[PDB]
Amino acid sequence: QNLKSTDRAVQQMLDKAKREGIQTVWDRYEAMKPQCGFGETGLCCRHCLQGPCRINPFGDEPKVGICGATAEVIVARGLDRSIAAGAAGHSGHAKHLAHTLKKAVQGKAASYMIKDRTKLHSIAKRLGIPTEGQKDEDIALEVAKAALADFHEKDTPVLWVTTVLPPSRVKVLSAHGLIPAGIDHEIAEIMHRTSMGCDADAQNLLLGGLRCSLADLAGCYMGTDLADILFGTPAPVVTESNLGVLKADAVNVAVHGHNPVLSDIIVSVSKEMENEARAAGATGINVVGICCTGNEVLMRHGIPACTHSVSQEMAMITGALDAMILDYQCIQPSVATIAECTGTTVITTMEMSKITGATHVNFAEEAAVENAKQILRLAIDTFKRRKGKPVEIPNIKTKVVAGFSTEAIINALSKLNANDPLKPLIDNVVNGNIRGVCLFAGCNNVKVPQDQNFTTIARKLLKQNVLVVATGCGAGALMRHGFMDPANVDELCGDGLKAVLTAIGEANGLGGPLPPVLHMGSCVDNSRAVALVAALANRLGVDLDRLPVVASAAEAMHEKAVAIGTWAVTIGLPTHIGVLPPITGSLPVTQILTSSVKDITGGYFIVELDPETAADKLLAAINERRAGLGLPW
Amino acid sequence: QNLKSTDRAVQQMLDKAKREGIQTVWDRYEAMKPQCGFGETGLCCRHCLQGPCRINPFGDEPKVGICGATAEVIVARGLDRSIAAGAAGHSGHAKHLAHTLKKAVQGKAASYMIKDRTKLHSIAKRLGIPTEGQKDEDIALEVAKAALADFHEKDTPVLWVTTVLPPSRVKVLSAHGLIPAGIDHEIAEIMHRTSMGCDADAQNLLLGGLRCSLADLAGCYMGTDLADILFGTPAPVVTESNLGVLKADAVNVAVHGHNPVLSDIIVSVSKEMENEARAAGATGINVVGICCTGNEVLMRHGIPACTHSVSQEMAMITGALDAMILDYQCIQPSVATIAECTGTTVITTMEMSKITGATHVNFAEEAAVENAKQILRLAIDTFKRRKGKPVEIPNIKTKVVAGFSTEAIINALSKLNANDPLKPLIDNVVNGNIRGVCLFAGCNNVKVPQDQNFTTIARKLLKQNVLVVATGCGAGALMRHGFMDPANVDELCGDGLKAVLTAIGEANGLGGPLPPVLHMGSCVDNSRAVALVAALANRLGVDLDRLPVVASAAEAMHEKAVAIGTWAVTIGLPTHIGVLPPITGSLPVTQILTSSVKDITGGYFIVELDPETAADKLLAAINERRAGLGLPW
Ligand code: SF4
Ligand code: SF4
Ligand code: FES
Ligand code: FES
Ligand SMILES: [Fe+2]
Ligand SMILES: [Fe+2]
Ligand SMILES: [Fe+3]
Ligand SMILES: [Fe+3]
Ligand SMILES: [Fe+3]
Ligand SMILES: [Fe+3]
Ligand SMILES: [Fe+3]
Ligand SMILES: [Fe+3]
Ligand SMILES: [Fe+3]
Ligand SMILES: [Fe+3]
Ligand SMILES: [Fe+3]
Ligand SMILES: [Fe+3]
Ligand SMILES: [S]
Ligand SMILES: [S]
Ligand SMILES: [S]
Ligand SMILES: [S]
Repeated sequence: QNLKSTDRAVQQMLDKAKREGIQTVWDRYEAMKPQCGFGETGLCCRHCLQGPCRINPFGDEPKVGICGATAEVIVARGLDRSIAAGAAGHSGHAKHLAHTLKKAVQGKAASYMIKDRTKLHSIAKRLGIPTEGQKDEDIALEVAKAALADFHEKDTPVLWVTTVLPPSRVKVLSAHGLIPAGIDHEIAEIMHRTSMGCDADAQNLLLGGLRCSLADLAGCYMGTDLADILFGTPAPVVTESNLGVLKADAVNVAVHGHNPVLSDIIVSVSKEMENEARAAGATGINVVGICCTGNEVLMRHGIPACTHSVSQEMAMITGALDAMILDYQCIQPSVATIAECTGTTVITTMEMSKITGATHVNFAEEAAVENAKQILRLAIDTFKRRKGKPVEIPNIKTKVVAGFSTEAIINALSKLNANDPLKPLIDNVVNGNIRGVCLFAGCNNVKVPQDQNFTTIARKLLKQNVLVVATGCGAGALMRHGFMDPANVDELCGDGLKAVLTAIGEANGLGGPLPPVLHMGSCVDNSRAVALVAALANRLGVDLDRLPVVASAAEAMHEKAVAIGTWAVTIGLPTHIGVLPPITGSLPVTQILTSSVKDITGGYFIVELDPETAADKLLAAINERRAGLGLPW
Repeated sequence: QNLKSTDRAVQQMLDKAKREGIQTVWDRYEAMKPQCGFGETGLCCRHCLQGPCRINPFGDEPKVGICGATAEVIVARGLDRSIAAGAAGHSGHAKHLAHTLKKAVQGKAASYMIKDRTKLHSIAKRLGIPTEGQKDEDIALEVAKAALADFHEKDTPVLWVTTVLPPSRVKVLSAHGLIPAGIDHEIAEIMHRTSMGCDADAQNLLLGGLRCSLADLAGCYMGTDLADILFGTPAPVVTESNLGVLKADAVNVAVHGHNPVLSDIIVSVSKEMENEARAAGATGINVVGICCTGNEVLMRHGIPACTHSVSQEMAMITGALDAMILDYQCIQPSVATIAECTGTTVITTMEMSKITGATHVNFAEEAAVENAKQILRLAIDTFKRRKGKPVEIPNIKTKVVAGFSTEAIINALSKLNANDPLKPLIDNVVNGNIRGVCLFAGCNNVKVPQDQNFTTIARKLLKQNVLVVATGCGAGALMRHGFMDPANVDELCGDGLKAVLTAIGEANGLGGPLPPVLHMGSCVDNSRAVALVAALANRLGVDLDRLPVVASAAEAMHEKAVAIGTWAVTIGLPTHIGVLPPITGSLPVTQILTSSVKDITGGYFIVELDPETAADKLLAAINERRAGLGLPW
């Protein structure tokens, strides 16, 4: 089982699933091998009913699509559609939060409110919305209106791009025509240009993809901004992760998906129903997180994280998961059938994301509290049905310090330099105590033993004094393996990094260091890393493609991760991807994305499936940036 | 060669291509066989980097996707993405016309203007825009603003749906949640819900697809409305079709693609440059049409149609095509390489639709006349380069009467009943002289001998007194085979239909009948058929699912054709498709789309690859509607 997952709690549940005859994601993968090499390499097109068209990577015919589409065109069109799909998910999440904020301040959804007034005002100022002499509800209405306006063409480009990157970066992107005109506008233009008989030049197609990736970045940044207004900006918090956070004697409720609009309410309502849970024979309601919705409530409320991504079915296999409350994205639909075997009540809540066989509850912000109570009462009923049934919860969990929003990181740094908070970080980059910064992002992927790339690369970088930040299921992997526990700083961290983590932590009262890796939140919260990196660029007076900052989607899976990796490149970062994207069937496309894009945006992909080698390549990229700034390395 | 195309001019060019060693679409198809059966049946998914996933139609594993996605989910998600891609193309075309109209009336593009003031005012009235006491330029600015607003969420749904279908039809659709909220909004929501780990219920997915198909209908209707304002509403016109419309002694310029924003200008400017062409040794500039842009200028100006769809390369093979001027959609990118062998200058004009190896001219409405002259001078230079080179233009052409906009059809009917123009048509439906109405739409497809399904089905329906209307490359096929020549009425038409076509034609001064088939224009102009059918529904006081009206995408290819067929079903029509869409891998999906959707919208797909059988099934559908109205059949 260690060939499937490096997480020992997951291995234990894989053994239980095996002896119980419950098919898992790893079994479904095995049943799919050998997978189609045309699709793997990107050399398949189904964009019209003359297809499917495939192209042999090497050899004889077929060499070209039926309509004349070359391998370069087919590869670029497929990649573009994946970027647009990722943009559609992150920006759909953001759009749903914009409507929630609007309803809240119009008096239509009293369960929601402006919780972070400071963030509201700072966002308004960044957008150019006047605040002097205005009521908060009116400022927030204007912010929500501006958020919705960025989805379509108007007299300004997408402000959640142009107002969040330094002017010099916007200028570079504008010169290449890469600034998006509207989020949904770009998604639709991708779908058009990639349809049959339209765009058929690889460079033109890929420039379109870069622009659509910035629409994804805008959706990410808008989602973080709106969730922080509504639910609070994260600050440091201590909690736990892995399956051992489930409790046999409690009602265990997983919140799973991405948009916390309802699960933030689940968290507060669950505390009100504790006596109702006790009357049912439980100790209380134990809300736990899966995937990004779990990250959201972990960052804001310290809700413990049960599991992530590829191993999500294993929470059910314990027998103790009474409910799994779903919104959208990254939910294996297998959960609906597995629930028949495990007793879990799987509940969907969003109209556009249903699963055959799950119970649907039509969540509405206007009825959020009542919807939550209905859902939690189903979970309570399920707990009662398992009275006397043995469960197998692996007694495996790690300590997690998280909550490192960009505001929290700046505030922590300010304890070392109150009026120039970024300077202590830059000082330590310059003197070599911090070699550079690496953001781990993205998913797990069944093709890679779970977490093996994240942990292998992270260990090498930390020993070489890299400041490591993480989001989404990259944060999930690292938290489950102890990388967010300050007690592991001595084992994991180079001496220089250890010294910095210790100085900051002690200056913040912790009596110990910051953790080895800083959790910056959910996948939309990759935008927080952008805010941090853009703030460093501004403080130094250089563009992002001169900073010693890299990204790694070390185990990527979702179309969203493709979009994120693409915008990381577009804003100027060397960006590693540790699974093969469907590009290798076209050398010209691969060369653009890994080499000639450097001349456009200064960023570039690093495709490397071997994690030791990937770590070496990421260090080389960091060190090349250091040398370009005249620094030792 | 008759196994490839039933068009004799195409067969002649296929022989020339063969002996010259020029690879064609049919050769590329042969080189692709056998095609992948997983893709053919819809049982392939590449929506995440754990894929590709495939499912065996029958037999053993794989039976399910790696994430747990069933065959029903995979099939429905793929189909939804095709609908969204089609919507993105038609609505991108409409959006581009909306911006053109806005620029025209703001004084920013003097080559464009309000040409159809009556249509402008009628559209404004239908949208609720006041006209009394307003300048035309202000009414048109409001119409353009309303068009752009339908792309995003606002306080009203998509008006180019809700204002163009009868209230009873809107009510049915609203009750099922099918009215789109915004065109690009729905496209993006499709992309989100179909991404990994989101919507996973076939019925829910397909309802989303139906709603997105109505966003496509809105884009189609908006495109027709705006093109009619800008360029004139079609009226009956006489011209010719097929390769014989090329002239060796002229500069032959094909306009190819879909959006006539520039090619309508090409048409007028070409007439100004006739002396410049004569100074180069030509008789003049002979503008000819390919595909839908050709349909647009045929309908409005009688520009002869050279060829369509699958056979587009054959125009080049003549050796006499001096330029091919491209916008977007349905252009085989092979044209760029074939041009090296044939001498044709292939020119792209739209930023999001380039082809490696073609010359790009950056068309801007503000510079439309100058851009046109630059393009036409390249064509003139190319004509000069072929002085003394033999060409082979098949001496094959048909007479084409076209221009049957819905306004033109109503006006023609009004000569038989001035104040109740639809009544003569309804009278003849009731007495059986007109059995019903069939719209032929969509593309050719290399899998089907070119035009064989269109002509086989049309012949059977016409003998059975069906009024046949046609658009896009369905109109193209029928025009190239003589179905738009009134001289063929006696051979093709049943006695009842002949009597009606003759009465209308003679009442309109023609001294002869209307043609056997009425050309209603380009693919967006399928919206004109909707206008006609909705007007008949309103006049009869019934919904569209009670009318004896059917549609046939007899040789469909493009994602756009999937979207059109889906909205035809959604508005209530029995809708034949004569190529296999990628649905047969899921019986539950197939049953929804061909049977249980009847209970939702009253329409339904009829999948039938054999054209004789398809004609029988379409007649049965028409006759079932007749019986439901109490009529003999
Ligand atoms: S768009 Fe071209 S390559 Fe793709 S399926 Fe259609 S014919 Fe084949
Ligand atoms: S979304 Fe599911 S079915 Fe599709 S490729 Fe990914 S794992 Fe396979
Ligand atoms: S041929 Fe396998 S992905 Fe299309
Ligand atoms: S396996 Fe052939 S289309 Fe994917
Ligand atoms: Fe996520
Ligand atoms: Fe077309
Ligand atoms: Fe996840
Ligand atoms: Fe995910
Ligand atoms: Fe992910
Ligand atoms: Fe994730
Ligand atoms: Fe993610
Ligand atoms: Fe066409
Ligand atoms: Fe077409
Ligand atoms: Fe077509
Ligand atoms: Fe066509
Ligand atoms: Fe078409
Ligand atoms: S995700
Ligand atoms: S992701
Ligand atoms: S088309
Ligand atoms: S089409």
